[PDB]
Amino acid sequence: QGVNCTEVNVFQTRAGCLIGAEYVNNSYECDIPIGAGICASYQSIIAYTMSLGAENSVAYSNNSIAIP
Amino acid sequence: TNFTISVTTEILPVSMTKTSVDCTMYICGDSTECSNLLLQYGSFCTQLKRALTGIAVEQDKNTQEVFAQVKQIYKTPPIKYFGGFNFSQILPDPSKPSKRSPIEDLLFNKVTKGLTVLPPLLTDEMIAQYTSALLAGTITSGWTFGAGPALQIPFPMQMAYRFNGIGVTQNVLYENQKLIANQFNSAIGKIQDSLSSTPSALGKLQDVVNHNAQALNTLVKQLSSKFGAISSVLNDIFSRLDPPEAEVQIDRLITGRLQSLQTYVTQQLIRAAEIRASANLAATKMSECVLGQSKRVDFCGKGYHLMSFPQSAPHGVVFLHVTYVPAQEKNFTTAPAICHDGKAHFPREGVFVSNGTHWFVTQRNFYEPQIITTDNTFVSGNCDVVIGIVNNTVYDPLQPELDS
Amino acid sequence: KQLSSKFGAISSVLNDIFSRLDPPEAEVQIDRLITGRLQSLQTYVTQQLIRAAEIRASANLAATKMSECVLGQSKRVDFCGKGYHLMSFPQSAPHGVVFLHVTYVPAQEKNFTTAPAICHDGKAHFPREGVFVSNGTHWFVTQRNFYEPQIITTDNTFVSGNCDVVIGIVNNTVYDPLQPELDS
Ligand SMILES: *[C@@H]1O[C@H](CO)[C@@H](O[C@@H]2O[C@H](CO)[C@@H](O)[C@H](O)[C@H]2NC(C)=O)[C@H](O)[C@H]1NC(C)=O
Ligand SMILES: *[C@@H]1O[C@H](CO)[C@@H](O[C@@H]2O[C@H](CO)[C@@H](O)[C@H](O)[C@H]2NC(C)=O)[C@H](O)[C@H]1NC(C)=O
Ligand SMILES: *[C@@H]1O[C@H](CO)[C@@H](O[C@@H]2O[C@H](CO)[C@@H](O)[C@H](O)[C@H]2NC(C)=O)[C@H](O)[C@H]1NC(C)=O
Ligand SMILES: *[C@@H]1O[C@H](CO)[C@@H](O[C@@H]2O[C@H](CO)[C@@H](O)[C@H](O)[C@H]2NC(C)=O)[C@H](O)[C@H]1NC(C)=O
Ligand SMILES: *[C@@H]1O[C@H](CO)[C@@H](O[C@@H]2O[C@H](CO)[C@@H](O)[C@H](O)[C@H]2NC(C)=O)[C@H](O)[C@H]1NC(C)=O
Ligand SMILES: *[C@@H]1O[C@H](CO)[C@@H](O[C@@H]2O[C@H](CO)[C@@H](O)[C@H](O)[C@H]2NC(C)=O)[C@H](O)[C@H]1NC(C)=O
Ligand SMILES: *[C@@H]1O[C@H](CO)[C@@H](O)[C@H](O)[C@H]1NC(C)=O
Ligand SMILES: *[C@@H]1O[C@H](CO)[C@@H](O)[C@H](O)[C@H]1NC(C)=O
Ligand SMILES: *[C@@H]1O[C@H](CO)[C@@H](O)[C@H](O)[C@H]1NC(C)=O
Ligand SMILES: *[C@@H]1O[C@H](CO)[C@@H](O)[C@H](O)[C@H]1NC(C)=O
Ligand SMILES: *[C@@H]1O[C@H](CO)[C@@H](O)[C@H](O)[C@H]1NC(C)=O
Repeated sequence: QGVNCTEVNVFQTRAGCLIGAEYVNNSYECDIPIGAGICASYQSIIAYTMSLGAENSVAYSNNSIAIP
Repeated sequence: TNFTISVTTEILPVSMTKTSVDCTMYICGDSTECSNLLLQYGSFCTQLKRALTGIAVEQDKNTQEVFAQVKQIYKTPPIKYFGGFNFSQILPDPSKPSKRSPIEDLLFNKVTKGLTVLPPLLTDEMIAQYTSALLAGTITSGWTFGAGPALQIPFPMQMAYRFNGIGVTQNVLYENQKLIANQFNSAIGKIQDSLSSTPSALGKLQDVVNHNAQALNTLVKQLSSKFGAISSVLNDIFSRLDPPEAEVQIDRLITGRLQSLQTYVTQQLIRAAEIRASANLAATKMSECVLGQSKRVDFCGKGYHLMSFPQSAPHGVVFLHVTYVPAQEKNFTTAPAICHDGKAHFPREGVFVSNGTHWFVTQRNFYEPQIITTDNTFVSGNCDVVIGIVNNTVYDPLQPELDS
Repeated sequence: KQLSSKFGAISSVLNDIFSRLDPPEAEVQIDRLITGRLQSLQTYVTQQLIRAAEIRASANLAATKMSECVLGQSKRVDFCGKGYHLMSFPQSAPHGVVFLHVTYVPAQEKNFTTAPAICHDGKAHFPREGVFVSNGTHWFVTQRNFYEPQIITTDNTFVSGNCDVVIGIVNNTVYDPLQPELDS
């Protein structure tokens, strides 16, 4: 935490670099929080960005209504 | 007889900066004899580490709960048309690299040895995305996204629903939709000017940050205290004083540092309790008068509340409450009921008013004269048991149909 | 574990200090031991008081929720349950309380066309509690939480002004049973 590992699977984050876990471009549900917008989980262990949720863009119109 | 749209600013802190403190680094540092000596004190450092991990996880929990109220991210339509209403100040700016609306940008600009600061899990970007999704949900779905799947609804229909919820009929909306939109835009501009011109509007977050900085600075400065010893330096005492008593002197120094650290931890825990209480209050306000209409009076806005727009803030949240305020009152003469044909007529939802020679029924929040009829009135008993009743005839909406 | 801490002394047992060391400074050693244990007890008591404040706040919140949406119906949104709250079941738990909330969740939405009002005979008609819904050819009225279409009738609509001031209004007739009941 707060220590640069270049002067003491490498993925440098704002809090610090992670050794032993590979970064994945795809994002899934987070399990073990870490900080600075990144966290790691077990699936081997991988790290990914935050997953806010499934994208759902509603079609907004001036004359459209959705009655349940 | 008239109404105005006013925007009020409410600021509630959410969390502070996460801090981690190490006892063996803050007290003495790189002394092996100090490390050997502190093991005889028990597990006080373990208790401190547990307390700081607890405060960090509580800060993370409340900052996750106060913002991630929905699991679906909604996006605004590309067409920025809402029946004349303007939302460019609250909607995020695509030109900004951080995808932040200028209100949040102004709010961010107005806020300025073992110890370390943990970066928050919920940083600025996803907090801004959550606020944008909440704004899209409350501008395109109303309260439907907060009670299930998002349902499309026009903005004037949502305004009519909110006016019916607070107790205003839909007739005054379509006749003054342009006036309402202009008043809302003027109120948004005025509150933006007031926010930009008043540096004391963000006082709560400012004093929270100042208190945290002062506490950290005082904790740092407390290391250079004598604490009854000859000097605040450890190595000169170790290499100059006879160890037999030098052990007593260093024990007094480290126990004074431990007392200062325990006081700092207690103050941080009390501040964390206050912050958790404020965050719970903000979460209740978000549940009440952000994701839906709230019937509470003077809870999250002065006057008849309509809706609230959450805005991202550094270590806090700012709400833009929009309220309904009546104005331009006029004097009228009222009666408890109307005695017609030996029967008393009581209004179902209105009130009988008189301008001096004629009587009319009007809404409880707006002036709109209507002819007293049988559809909006009910008959219960005669007109002599009541006190203060007057004389008036009741027009029958059915009689002229069969009169001819 | 606090009883096992020497606190800088030579032993963790006060009897050993009393029977092992000279009393003139064994008094000071015992004073140091008891003041260290007193400080540990003070720290534990402060932690207990902080936990008591947190538990009191949680219990007050639980009592407020039980007075809100257990003894009656609550109109608050997402206060004690996701969705339109209906009622709840209070249950007993060890050192806690569990509520089995029952809520109303709308589902299976359908796309429809809506209008702000209906202009009939030069007058604007607004729904009293529903909304105007069109399925493609005819206009109906239903509630905002369910799909129960009905014929446009003056019983559930009120007239306030003309249709020349409103925006986005459509043309449709308004059914009234007075004409068929008086035709015969
Ligand atoms: C209710 O108040 C609003 C403003 O508070 C009035 O709107 C103004 O109307 C005058 C002339 O009618 C215009 O010159 C102003 O520019 C309007 N102001 C705004 C902000 O639009 C409105 O007329 C009032 N209604 C009644 C019935 O008196
Ligand atoms: C909504 O308000 C914004 C500003 O609050 C308006 O943007 C202004 O538009 C005028 C005319 O194009 C420009 O001269 C200003 O410089 C703009 N201001 C800013 C801050 O960019 C906007 O026109 C309003 N209406 C809509 C539909 O967005
Ligand atoms: C009270 O309001 C009523 C309703 O507007 C007024 O009655 C109208 O008055 C105007 C002129 O004052 C006449 O041209 C209309 O013919 C009246 N309407 C009806 C149905 O007769 C009444 O005058 C008002 N009273 C006062 C004292 O101002
Ligand atoms: C409203 O009208 C009723 C009857 O039309 C009034 O009742 C009468 O009042 C007069 C004097 O005010 C009495 O002499 C009658 O005996 C009353 N008749 C009955 C059947 O009660 C009533 O007083 C009127 N209200 C007001 C305020 O004057
Ligand atoms: C919209 O609803 C109306 C009434 O519910 C439908 O009209 C009926 O349609 C059925 C289906 O063929 C006919 O058997 C009835 O005779 C129709 N009734 C009337 C009064 O015309 C209409 O078809 C629906 N439109 C759509 C596009 O679904
Ligand atoms: C709704 O109906 C009204 C009348 O039933 C229409 O108003 C007429 O419009 C035509 C052409 O636009 C004019 O020639 C007439 O003079 C209008 N009559 C009146 C009394 O205004 C109106 O256009 C219709 N609207 C829609 C959208 O169909
Ligand atoms: C660590 O240092 C290297 C160069 O020494 C730098 O490129 C890198 O950005 C630093 N990492 C962090 C997280 O500051
Ligand atoms: C109504 O009348 C009272 C006294 O007659 C007066 O004090 C008040 O200002 C009046 N209200 C208005 C709106 O004129
Ligand atoms: C109002 O009060 C006055 C004096 O207290 C009284 O003369 C009058 O009858 C009262 N009117 C009503 C409608 O109660
Ligand atoms: C309604 O139509 C829009 C686009 O026209 C579509 O995105 C949406 O899924 C539709 N709703 C339903 C329930 O099918
Ligand atoms: C809705 O908007 C579209 C495009 O902005 C416009 O063509 C249409 O007339 C509008 N309808 C109503 C009822 O305002």
